Amino acid sequence: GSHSMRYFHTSVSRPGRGEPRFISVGYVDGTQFVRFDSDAASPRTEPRAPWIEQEGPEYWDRNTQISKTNTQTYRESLRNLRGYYNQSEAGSHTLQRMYGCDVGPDGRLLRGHDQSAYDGKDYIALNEDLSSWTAADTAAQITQRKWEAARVAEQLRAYLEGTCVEWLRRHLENGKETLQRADPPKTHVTHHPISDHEATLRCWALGFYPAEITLTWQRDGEDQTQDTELVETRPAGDRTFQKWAAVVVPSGEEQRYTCHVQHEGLPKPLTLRWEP
Amino acid sequence: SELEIKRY
Amino acid sequence: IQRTPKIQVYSRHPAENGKSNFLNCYVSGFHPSDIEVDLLKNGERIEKVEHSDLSFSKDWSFYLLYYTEFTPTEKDEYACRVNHVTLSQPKIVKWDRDM
Repeated sequence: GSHSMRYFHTSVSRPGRGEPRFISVGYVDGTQFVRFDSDAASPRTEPRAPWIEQEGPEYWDRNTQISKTNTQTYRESLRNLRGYYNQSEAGSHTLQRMYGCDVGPDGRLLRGHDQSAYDGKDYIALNEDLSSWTAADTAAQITQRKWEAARVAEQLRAYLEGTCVEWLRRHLENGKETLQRADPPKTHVTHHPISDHEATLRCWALGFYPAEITLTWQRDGEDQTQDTELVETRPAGDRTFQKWAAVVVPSGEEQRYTCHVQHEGLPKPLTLRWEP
Repeated sequence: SELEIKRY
Repeated sequence: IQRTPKIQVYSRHPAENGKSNFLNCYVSGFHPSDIEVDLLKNGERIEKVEHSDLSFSKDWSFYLLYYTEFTPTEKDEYACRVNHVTLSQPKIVKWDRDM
């Protein structure tokens, strides 16, 4: 259905241990496809998914250039932000940015993104209009004023409405066999007695892509949101994801509980019960 | 491809 | 303001004794990004463990997958040891094939 391209930039200062490290990773949906690391022996934009490997040297050279330039810009920016917050030269700090575009099934721009954080806190973001900024504090207002004066929002809008969506559409075609394939979860319910009158029912989902999934437990048809333990969806390492949901139930009452599974790769939602 | 970003 | 890592230890495929698999340690929800992760076999550090490229979630917190080939047996114990600035001492989480 809908898709996204997103780049994730992390720059971290490390006083006494060289210049700040810059890492950029690119994703289409839940699939990483490139990386760049300023600490690499020979920093280069590198492929991380098979379908991107066909791009020619111009792609790799241009993206490498952009990332080397960005490395320096983020270093200058970290120096600036330290000043905006009256911070000493002794501490380590982090500047993060995530940017990119979302498209619908027809490939048209749904919306664009350009958001930044400093030391894990929201700093500045491009608004959905792709024309104005939201600054989190008086420090970010300095960046906002600079970016307004230089019409940076206009640059982002041009990139997001052009380059970004054009490349996303290209990636989606080149990687269609995986990027446009939803793999349904393999599911089962396990049962583990806790004591003489309580047992855990755990509903498993394995091998699914993309990561978006809904796993719920119902008791007599009512959602057990408060009583359900849901682990974070986790990567298996083969592109797929895993998740479980568990509920503690009175012994003998197991049949009043059903696990419901919703996922894009399923022909229809699943309703599972424990099978003794 | 990526964007060449501006200084904060 | 810092955030302590969540930690899950698990296998890529359903575990079957004698059969080669991958052992995963997924650390997530942490900030700042510097983190130390070891995979352990019977209390000893496994050599040449690989990991994913650093990325982060919508809430800005970081995540990494550390992984290595392994062949689970009935007797061998596996675990993940994590240190982070938020932790007074390294946290050890044992692999449970039912989790």
